[PDB]
Amino acid sequence: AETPRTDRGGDSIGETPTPGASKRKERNRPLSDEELDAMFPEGYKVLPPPAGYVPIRTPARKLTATPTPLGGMTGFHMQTEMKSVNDQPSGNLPFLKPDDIQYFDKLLVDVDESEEQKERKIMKLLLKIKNGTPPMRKAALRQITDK
Amino acid sequence: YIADRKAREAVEMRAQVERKMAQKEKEKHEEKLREMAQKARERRAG
Amino acid sequence: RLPPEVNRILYIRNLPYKITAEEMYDIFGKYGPIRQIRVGNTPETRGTAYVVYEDIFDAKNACDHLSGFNVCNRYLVVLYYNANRAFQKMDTKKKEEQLKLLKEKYGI
Amino acid sequence: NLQAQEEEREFYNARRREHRQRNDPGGNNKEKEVPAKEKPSFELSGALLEDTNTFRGVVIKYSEPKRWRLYPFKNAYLLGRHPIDHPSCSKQHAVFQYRLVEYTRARVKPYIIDLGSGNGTFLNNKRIEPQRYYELKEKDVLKEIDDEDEEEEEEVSD
Amino acid sequence: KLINELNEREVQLGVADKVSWHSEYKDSAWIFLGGLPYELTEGDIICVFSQYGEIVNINLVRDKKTGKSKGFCFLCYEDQRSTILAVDNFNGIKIKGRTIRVDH
Amino acid sequence: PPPLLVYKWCQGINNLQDVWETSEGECNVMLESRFEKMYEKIDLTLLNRLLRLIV
Repeated sequence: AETPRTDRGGDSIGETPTPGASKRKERNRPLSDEELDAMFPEGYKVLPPPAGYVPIRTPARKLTATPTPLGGMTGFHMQTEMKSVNDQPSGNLPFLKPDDIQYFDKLLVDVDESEEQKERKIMKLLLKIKNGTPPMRKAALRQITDK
Repeated sequence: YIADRKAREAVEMRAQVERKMAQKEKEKHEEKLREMAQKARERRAG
Repeated sequence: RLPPEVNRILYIRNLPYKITAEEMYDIFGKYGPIRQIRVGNTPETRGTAYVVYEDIFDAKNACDHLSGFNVCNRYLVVLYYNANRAFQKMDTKKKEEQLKLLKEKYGI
Repeated sequence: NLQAQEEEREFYNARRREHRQRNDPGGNNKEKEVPAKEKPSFELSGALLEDTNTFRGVVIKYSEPKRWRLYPFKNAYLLGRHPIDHPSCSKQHAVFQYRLVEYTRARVKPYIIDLGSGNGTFLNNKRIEPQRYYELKEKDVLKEIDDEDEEEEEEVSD
Repeated sequence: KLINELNEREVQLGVADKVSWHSEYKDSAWIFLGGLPYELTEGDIICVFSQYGEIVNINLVRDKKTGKSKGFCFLCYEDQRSTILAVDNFNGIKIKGRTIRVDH
Repeated sequence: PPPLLVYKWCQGINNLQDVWETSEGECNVMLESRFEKMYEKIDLTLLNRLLRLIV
């Protein structure tokens, strides 16, 4: 709790810093690697591929103006011709809207049967509550009540 | 099935041919244009 | 002239397990400078990645042209990544030093 | 009987009007009604990239006559000092707004317009006066007096 | 803010013209623009609201001593249908970050 | 629409180069026909390879 309130004080103070600066002079404000580690969930890695491709990313700003003013185009050739994809299969798994994938992606992968990760994995019964037939919603609802 | 395999192969070969004949042309065009530009700058100097 | 829900972060999927960050930086590097990019190295998250740009409109042109764009045999899933959700793994702190700095240097 | 009332009135523009209506700062030189990109005007010409009309830029550093890059005009463009201006220029003499290059319709034609940069700008080493669109023809040169750089224009052919 | 929801109950129910509540007046040009930004001035608001008509004369209330706007203006057009158009149209508008209000 | 096609067809004929000139013994031939059984004689196996060239 003292930490909770400590956060609001810092929040208002940064508001006074930014607001003040304009007088002295949004969501697009540049970010820090701890702030970067703050957003994304567990289990991901940061990559450099090169130092050189990274220098391309740094020149990219300057080259977003520069290389957009330069030669470029795309074309296709006529030639004869694998196609993987995932819905939510198991037995049934009522359908996923194209956005909801972000939430339910963990259910899509078929890796199965090896603790908590299996409780989150089995907790996708939510999906059965959200979308599905009314009976699936009923039975799912009870099953999650008793659990 | 044989006709399809050999046919696809042949058309592929013809494709790398057309591409190979294309790139030389592109570079010839860029060199030509660069020559025109250098001549233009020289005419700008004098 | 933009929908509010889109954000500088894009969730990208339908990736191979062999895929190289060279192709990543090259391809995605069209629209703008990369803030950075993460890739799942973990058993479930392998095949997924997150891209973050210095500007949103970068990402907007990205999902515009990169929509269902192809790599290898695959058509990548390109979505605007959500916010909040799982955050509090990290904390709010370390504001004191930087704020003391801006209060020191410029004196404001 | 010096100043009857101390306030009176204005009847004048407001900073938030012109501000909000043009922002990258606020900018000048809002595009005229005609402006249209050159590629789509090559589409109404029925021209694939082979026979299409694309204006490429050519650089020569004014002291030494080539390419630091080469620039397409096809993708108007704001020529300025560097962030606001799209066509950033390292030249220290360029005002924060130096000039602009707008393709207009009279046909799809290139145009250069000075923003009234303090120094000016030289065209073929011959300056133009501010505040009018001046058509450019191929091989023309841009840098008002001797200018760290030079520029040339080329249509794509041969 | 309440206006726009009255125009929605007027359009949704099929009010059909002359029973419109702009017929409440018929006698009045002068319009009320409140919630205006303080940087604004005569020539400005004239330039924005001459869109829907020709404004004859506007008195914007500006505090007598300090000589700055109190934040609102009473305006007068040459045409009433310009007033009907302006109240029914120009309302709920953003100016300099703040949404102005208009009414007869 | 089909009748407009008929019109495009007639004026298409009449706009041909020297179409009606019989001076040197030129001869015009109109030919109309059907493919008789066409649907019924399509071969599925072949049709598969033919579609593989398209989609």
